[PDB]
Amino acid sequence: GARASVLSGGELDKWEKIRLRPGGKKQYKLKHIVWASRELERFAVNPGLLETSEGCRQILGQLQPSLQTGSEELRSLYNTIAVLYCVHQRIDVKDTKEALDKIEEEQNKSKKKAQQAAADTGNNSQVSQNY
Ligand SMILES: CCCCCCCC(=O)OC[C@H](COP(=O)(O)OCC[N+](C)(C)C)OC(=O)CCCCCCC
Repeated sequence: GARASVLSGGELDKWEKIRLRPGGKKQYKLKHIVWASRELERFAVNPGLLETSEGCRQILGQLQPSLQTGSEELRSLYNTIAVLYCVHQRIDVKDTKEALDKIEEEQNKSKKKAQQAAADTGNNSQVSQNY
C-alpha cells in the first residue's frame, strides 16, 4: 500500500550529519523531514515528493520566487528541501548554506541558456507586415 522511504541507510547517516545552518549548534533530524511533510501537503504538495529527486527540484521552484516575500516557515522549508534534495542528487554537503548554493548555481546555468538568444535588441530588424 503506502511505501515510505525518504532517506535510506546511507542518506540517513549523512542527513543526521548535515546541519541546518553554517554557524549553528544543531544537526539535521527526522523532526525536519516530518515537519516539512505536514507543511507540504498544506501547499497542495504531497509529502511523497520529499523522497523523490525530482519532487525536491520542483518544490524548490515554488519557494525560490517565494523567498523574496517568504516568512520563517517558507525559509525553513527551502532549507530542509535543499539538503534532502542534494542527498537524492548524489550530492554531498556539510550544511544547508552550502547545499543551497549548489541548487542556486545549478539553476543559474539554465538562465544563461534561456537568455542568450534573446539579448541582441538594438538596430531595426526585418519582418513582414500588412498595414
Ligand atoms: C484555503 C486557502 C486556499 C486558497 C486557494 C489555493 C491556493 C494555493 O494553492 O496556493 C499555493 C500557491 C499557488 O496557488 P494560486 O496562486 O492560488 O494558483 C492560482 C492558479 N491556479 C488555480 C490555476 C493554480 O503556490 C505555492 O505553493 C506557493 C507557496 C509556497 C509553498 C511551496 C511548497 C512548500
